[PDB]
Amino acid sequence: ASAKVIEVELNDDYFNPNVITIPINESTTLLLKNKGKSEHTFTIKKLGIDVVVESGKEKNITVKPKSAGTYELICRYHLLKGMEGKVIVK
Amino acid sequence: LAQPIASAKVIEVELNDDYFNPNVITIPINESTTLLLKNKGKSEHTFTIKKLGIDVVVESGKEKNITVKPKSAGTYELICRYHLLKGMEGKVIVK
Ligand SMILES: [Zn+2]
Ligand SMILES: [Zn+2]
Ligand SMILES: [Zn+2]
Ligand SMILES: [Zn+2]
Ligand SMILES: [Zn+2]
Repeated sequence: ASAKVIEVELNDDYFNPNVITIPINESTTLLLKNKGKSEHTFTIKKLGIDVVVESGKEKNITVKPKSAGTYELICRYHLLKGMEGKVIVK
Repeated sequence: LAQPIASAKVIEVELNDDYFNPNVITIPINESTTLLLKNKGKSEHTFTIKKLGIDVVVESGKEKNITVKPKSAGTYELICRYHLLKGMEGKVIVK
């Protein structure tokens, strides 16, 4: 099991990277860094993830997906401006 | 006590990406004013006046009414909680 923390930048108004891959049946720590001037969310509904991150702040979350597939990542505030991504569990 | 339906005056406030229009509104103390909040932007926004205990979230392309009856004169900060740092703020003057 990797000690690697997966880092995701939230900026105005996009995720970087906008595709991430995490291992099935393992705990992965994600470091969510909001480098933008707006509040953003990191939301993966089908994985039960919904995190709000203040501008200039970061949060760690731990995810342990049990089903392989490609899951929708969105920011709830900016979905219509293209702030979405794909989270691949394999 | 009875009055006709929708007697309170209505002030429209536009929420767009990322500003309020108008960004200064004046409302009478100890009277009810209705605020019609219209989100004309592509982002979710809030209409938040912390010192008046107001916090309304409006989804893109939607609208919401809120009626307020402030008890103290002053100038209150209006913000969008998501975009305050992008300049999305205003002033609510109660007099
Ligand atoms: Zn966002
Ligand atoms: Zn998608
Ligand atoms: Zn925004
Ligand atoms: Zn806003
Ligand atoms: Zn101000």
